[PDB]
Amino acid sequence: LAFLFRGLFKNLMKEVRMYTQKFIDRGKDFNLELAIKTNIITDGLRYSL
DNA sequence: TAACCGCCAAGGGGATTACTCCCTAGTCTCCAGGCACGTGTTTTTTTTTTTTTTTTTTTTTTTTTTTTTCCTTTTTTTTTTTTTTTT
Repeated sequence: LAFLFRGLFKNLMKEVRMYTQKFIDRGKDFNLELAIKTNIITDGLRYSL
């Protein structure tokens, strides 16, 4: 479960980086609650279990 | 201290004259090795076919039967409608 947490945390950081990179090039700010997709870790753990 | 010079003495052999003789210069005449020409048979090069190991590819993995579980996409870009602001 630690290894799955590593993989899902890396995927979550990649998605957060993608979101803030596509919302940083226009000069505007971003929302931290809208930045994190909460379904990724829960969906991955549910599928792998 | 003996080179050098002067003086004297002795002898040895190269120069000279003559006689001889014998070996080569010259001239035919026969014939045979020396040389010009042709070429070879080994030597190197090139192909040719095989050999031998390595590497890669491909195919395979006893049969029958009965229950669940999860999934049978998903984000990402483009479009299209809606709403708000301005003159």
